[PDB]
Amino acid sequence: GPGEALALTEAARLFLRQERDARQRLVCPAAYGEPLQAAASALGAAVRLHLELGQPAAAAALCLELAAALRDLGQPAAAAGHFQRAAQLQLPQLPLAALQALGEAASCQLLARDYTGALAVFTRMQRLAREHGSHPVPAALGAFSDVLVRCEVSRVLLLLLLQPPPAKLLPEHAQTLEKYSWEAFDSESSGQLPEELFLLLQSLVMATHEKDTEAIKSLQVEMWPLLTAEQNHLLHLVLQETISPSGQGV
Amino acid sequence: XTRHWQNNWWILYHEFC
Amino acid sequence: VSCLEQQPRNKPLKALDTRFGRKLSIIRGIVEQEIQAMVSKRENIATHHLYQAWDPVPSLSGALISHEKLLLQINPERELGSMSYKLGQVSIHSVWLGNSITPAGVDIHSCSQFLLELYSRWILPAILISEVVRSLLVVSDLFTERNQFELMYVTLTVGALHGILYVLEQQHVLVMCATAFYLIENYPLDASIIQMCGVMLSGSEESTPSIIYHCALRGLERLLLSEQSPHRAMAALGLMLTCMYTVAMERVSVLFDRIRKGFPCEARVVARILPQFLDDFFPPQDIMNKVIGEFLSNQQPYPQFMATVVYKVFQTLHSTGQSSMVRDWVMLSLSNFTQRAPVAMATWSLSCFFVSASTSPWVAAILPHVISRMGKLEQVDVNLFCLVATDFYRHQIEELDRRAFQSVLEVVAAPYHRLLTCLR
Amino acid sequence: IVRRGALILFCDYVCQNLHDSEHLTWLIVNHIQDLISLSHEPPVQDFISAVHRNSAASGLFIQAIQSRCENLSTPTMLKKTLQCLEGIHLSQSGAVLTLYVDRLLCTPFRVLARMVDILACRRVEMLLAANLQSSMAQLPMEELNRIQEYLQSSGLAQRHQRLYSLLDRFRLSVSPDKDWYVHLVKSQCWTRSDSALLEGAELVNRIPAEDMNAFMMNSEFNLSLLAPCLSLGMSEISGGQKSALFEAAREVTLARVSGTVQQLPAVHHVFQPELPAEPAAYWSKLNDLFGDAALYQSLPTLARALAQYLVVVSKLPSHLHLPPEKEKDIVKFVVATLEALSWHLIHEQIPLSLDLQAGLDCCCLALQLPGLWSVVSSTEFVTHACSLIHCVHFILEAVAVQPGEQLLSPNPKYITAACEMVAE
Repeated sequence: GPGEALALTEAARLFLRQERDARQRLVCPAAYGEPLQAAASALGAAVRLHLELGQPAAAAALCLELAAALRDLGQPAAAAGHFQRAAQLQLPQLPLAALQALGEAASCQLLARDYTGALAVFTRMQRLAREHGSHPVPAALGAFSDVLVRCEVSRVLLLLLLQPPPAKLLPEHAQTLEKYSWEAFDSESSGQLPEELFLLLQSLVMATHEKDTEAIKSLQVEMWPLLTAEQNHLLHLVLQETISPSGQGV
Repeated sequence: XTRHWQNNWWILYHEFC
Repeated sequence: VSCLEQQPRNKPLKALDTRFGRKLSIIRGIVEQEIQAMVSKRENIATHHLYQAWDPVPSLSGALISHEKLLLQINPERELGSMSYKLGQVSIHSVWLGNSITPAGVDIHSCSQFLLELYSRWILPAILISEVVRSLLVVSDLFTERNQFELMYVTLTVGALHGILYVLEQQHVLVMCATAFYLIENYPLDASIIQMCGVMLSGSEESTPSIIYHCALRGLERLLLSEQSPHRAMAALGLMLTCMYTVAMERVSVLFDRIRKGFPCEARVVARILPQFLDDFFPPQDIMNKVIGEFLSNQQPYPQFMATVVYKVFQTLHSTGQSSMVRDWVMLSLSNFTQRAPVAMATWSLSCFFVSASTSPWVAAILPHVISRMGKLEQVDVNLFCLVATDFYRHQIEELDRRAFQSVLEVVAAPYHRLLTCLR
Repeated sequence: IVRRGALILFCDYVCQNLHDSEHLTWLIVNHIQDLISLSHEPPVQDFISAVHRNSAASGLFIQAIQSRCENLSTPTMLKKTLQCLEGIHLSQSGAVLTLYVDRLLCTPFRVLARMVDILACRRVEMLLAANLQSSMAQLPMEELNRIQEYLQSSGLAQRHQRLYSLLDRFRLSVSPDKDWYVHLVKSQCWTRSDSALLEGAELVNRIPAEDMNAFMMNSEFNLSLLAPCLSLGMSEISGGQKSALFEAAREVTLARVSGTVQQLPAVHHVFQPELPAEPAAYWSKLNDLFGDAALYQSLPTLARALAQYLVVVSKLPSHLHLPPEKEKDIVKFVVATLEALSWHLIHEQIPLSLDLQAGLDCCCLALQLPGLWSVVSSTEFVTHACSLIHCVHFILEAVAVQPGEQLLSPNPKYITAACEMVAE
């Protein structure tokens, strides 16, 4: 019967409370993850059970619980995988729930320093949010419009951090980066973004090409109140990589 | 007098300088 | 300040002491500093500074062993930069070695005499039994100098794998791979693993997790020594290099493609290693065509990284005594250099090329200033090219090639034009 | 709602009554900021389009913007100003171009500096297309010379060469050794430009070892290079070489860290954000120090160098350990940097992310070293330890805690406050 999934998720909540007691509440150095192996096994069984019952939206909820536990327990590279499993299980039936789960995957990739993985997930989000939430039946609906603003700002900062070469530089990236220039149009180009944030992102994409380091320092303090903490971290990484590059070893 | 370079869009190149 | 001691089950690799082991350690160590910076969990580093990796492995016969001496020595079932407790912290060989069994600042021996009595007095004469047996499993890592560790054995009522790994001396996949690599290295005499790990290392970015990828690859990379995404690519380069040092032009073409298709960080790493790889596997007459050709190619995103490679190759020739190629390949190539389309960029490529070719001190040293000004053509950018060309025109080149030099400059003068005011 | 609606309705009336002008001059002279702010409303857009069709009206509009440019400088308002100066009347071209160079271009908002450069270029092209009479009358000799002198005495002529060359188009109507290389590297490394620090470090590494100390200790040397110099020199030390660069950078870092600690008041009091300046003779000196931009930016720049030294000192040769005489001055400098960052939060805004990081890097590493720990854990540093606790708690809440929230949810008084702060 279906009540086996309730027994397995209540058992997993007990094991995850034991792991939270050991790793977060007591902060025991002697912990080695045996309660978490048990939690991942009971939620794995309940996920497969919900899938053979044809309840993929219920399986996705159990993927989100494990992903949240892994993130809270200091394993963000693992949590990103289960957040993407949840998004994949939700997407054909709940597109906005899938965008929530991809947003948590991208946050987990940024914690794991997996910047190219984060760039790909935000690009998938910006594609899906235009596909499912930006139609006349054109401007985005309010819930999807908030996802579009998140992706745009984050992708611009990730592209300024990573600076991909030709053919890694997708049409989706070239097209985003084209908007962050000006030439011939004054006598509304801000799109989904607040106009103050758009002018500072325009200025940042220009100051980074010019390597205008004192302009990037100026823009970083001006943008600080306007960004999320995750986005202020991304902007710090852009300024850091500009003053002292990676891959040089010295 | 700055432009984007043909072989890499993140490289600037110079015409009036 | 501190994390738990580790004493790995694996011993130092013998192959690293050889001629082809020392030069491997330099090149694979550059790739290691970068895999550590890109994917380490950094649990013992609070500060942002990228290249501060260390492992908690003390020397014994004391002071911590340097990370650059611990190449492939840390236990494969530990994810990179994870400093937390696991069932194999200290090897059976280290408790036999450090305490002479061979079958700090605190009285930890008395703490270990205690609990061996008190736990036995509860579990010998089930919740407490399970947590006390857990406590014995953990605290056995500080047992020294005794027959009384065999009190554990007499106190009778992942599975067995963190245990089989002692008897032979995602969590399931990690220890199961670690079991497989340790057998193949130490007990070879009493090929499917080497196949199926290659299958795991050729799944998608999602079907094989990053911590499963990096551990299995470092497992196979240890099996090759001893003669018995940007980060996923950087790890795969390590496996290629250890093979190259333990068809050669195919194995270099993939590196030049790594520079052309890679992110700037990934490309900058490959451009640091490429000079020594070329010297270790090719004669410089065969190098010189590819390295100039890939500085000039239109499928080259990173001229400023290539400008450091063709400096190592020219400075190697200019110091090994084959000083002919640092004129002959300059004169061969200066038609291609002068005729590239964007003028400030083409002039800047030649300023690098002549700086790299130079005779003297100082003009060999000025290269970071030239690499700084990439794409510019102000008064100082033309004036440097005039000076640097006048160094080459005096101290290198015979009148027939000196007329060839004049002829190729005249073919573009129609910043090149003001050379004709100082070449005469 | 009434303030804006009343102006919009009055613009609609003046636009229907353009046969007389007394109401048009009032609206411009008194409401220029509101006309610009509301320029997207149809009647105000039509009124802007009417001001574009009279020379005196466009002249009054430029004079009104010149008279409020210090409040139009915010990005949205500056964009709206430029949208209201595109299409302005042809006879006012020298006036609006004079506005564009005198008050704009200098803004850190690089998109608006490009917008105004393009509009400045479009106006010189209109002056080149017009007759010599009625173009030269809009900007004569001397006036054009003051524009070009300003563009060349600022950096603007080099940064906006299309404008500068259009103004010229209108106006017409051999290789020494060390003593050259040191001068060339001085040109890059004795100025406050952070654009090429790894290349600057490589260049100063090839100054010969005896001249490095004078080259670095000079007052014009870029302090941003000290952290790069320490980081580069550590690559030589970790290869088993002596590093003249690491040694020079170590002595200059410690000499500067010690030297700025002498500027501090002799007697130290706990930094408390809630209500400063009761002992006004102390706090007025801290305002004179921490408010001076030449002192304030020296601290996180030196803290970057100091943190780069303190993260390596555990794996250095014993010759390069912290001198025991410097251990008090390092603790004093670390405290003064956390205090300076806290003072910048109170009086200005968030410090620069790298500067917050530099101060917190030093604090973190100074508490990890057992010698520096022994200084700050001593009785005579009780007010310094209390400053560290107060500054860190203040920085944590100023970043993490919104107004109306708390950090947690479901024996002078400063010592007891320092206890409660560390416990939460």
